[PDB]
Amino acid sequence: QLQLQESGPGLVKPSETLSLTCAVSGGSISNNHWSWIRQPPGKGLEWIGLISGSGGSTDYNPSLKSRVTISTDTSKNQFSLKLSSVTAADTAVYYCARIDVVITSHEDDFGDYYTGEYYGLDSWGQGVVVTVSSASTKGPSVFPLAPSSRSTSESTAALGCLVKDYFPEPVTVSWNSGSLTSGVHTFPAVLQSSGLYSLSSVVTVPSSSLGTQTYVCNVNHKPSNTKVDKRVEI
Amino acid sequence: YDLTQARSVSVSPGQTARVTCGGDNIGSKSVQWYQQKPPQAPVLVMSADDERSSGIPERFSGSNSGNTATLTISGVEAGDEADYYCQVWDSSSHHMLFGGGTRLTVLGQPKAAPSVTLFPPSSEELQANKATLVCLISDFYPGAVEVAWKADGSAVNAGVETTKPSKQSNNKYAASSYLSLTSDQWKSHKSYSCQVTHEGSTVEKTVAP
Repeated sequence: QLQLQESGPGLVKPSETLSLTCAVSGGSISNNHWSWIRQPPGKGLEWIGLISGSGGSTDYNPSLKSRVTISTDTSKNQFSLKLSSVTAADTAVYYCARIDVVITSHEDDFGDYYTGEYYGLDSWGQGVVVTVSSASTKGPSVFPLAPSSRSTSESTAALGCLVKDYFPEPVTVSWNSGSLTSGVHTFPAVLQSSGLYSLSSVVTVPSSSLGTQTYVCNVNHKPSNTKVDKRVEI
Repeated sequence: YDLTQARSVSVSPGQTARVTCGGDNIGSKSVQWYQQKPPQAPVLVMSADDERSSGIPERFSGSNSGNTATLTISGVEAGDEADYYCQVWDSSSHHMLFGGGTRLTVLGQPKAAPSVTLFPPSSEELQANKATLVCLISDFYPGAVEVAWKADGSAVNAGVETTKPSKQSNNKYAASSYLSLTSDQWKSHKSYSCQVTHEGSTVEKTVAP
């Protein structure tokens, strides 16, 4: 099972270089072609470029001019992207993917020359949020959201974590190390006047479990290397 | 090269939906189709004009001829609501091109009033002299609400910030609103309330220091 995972700094300063890596598991880099795609917030998909795994032959989106480099690393089974001289126009979610290619022969003298036709992108990574900004990285403070007396008198109750005052996006939240998935709802972040984001995540659980079951929210903020498992006291 | 896609398409459940991808002689290129449910990643639906990816049901079919390629979804259901992109490879210049994407909405979704949960500040936050009230608003349709905060009955303004509605996985909408206050401010009123208005009806929740 081919699994791709993008990684790299989430905050890039204007005019600097964006560097992202795509770790490939469940298959070899050399046995496929690989591509980078990006998607600005609330906009459509845009192709960045592709590279032949064993071949190193590359093609780039012409409008990216000479700001774009794609590379491969066999010993780490990764491929990479470098985008130089970035601006706020490069803020976007960046995806890596496999691209399906079929090579066609055509006998010459001589002899035969090959031709390539490219088809669909699959095995997409989850994408990595990149923000181009002069603002500073800040990791969040995580506070408990405890249900009210009235709320715990109902048959179920929502408890949660407030992930407060971070930059840049994004933050992820799981509950009980991912063993708790049903009833979880993580809300999209709000951007405050302070320039920082906050989000909330809640899980609705049986009121009978309150004060006997342990609930922990696992908050990750990769840009600041923040990883906190916060016990929600009841 | 250019790929053209209407921004939206609406159809009723069970009906047939048609998403079009127009391009000068696109009929001579191989067309792929992607389905995306943000913030999830895109999923390849159709390749080479009309070959379904594994796990894509027969009611999705593709065609390509002349200056238009089409993705047809028959028997549309709620699970089909999503953005659809067409895509081609131009071998002449070696460039991959995407259409702007078409958002498909399934009509006839019943009106749903928001559920609202309001949280007071935590002890932890108050001992740092801050107080953030959190009002979480979920499961509403259509995707539009107005939120108003009150302190002991008198409108609050401000310290209030509210997200745009975002689509949940079940096709209803969610939003949240935050009231940021100082510990002192929070202790000065007997009651705070979050009032959410949707389609002419309101839902209110109250918290007290």
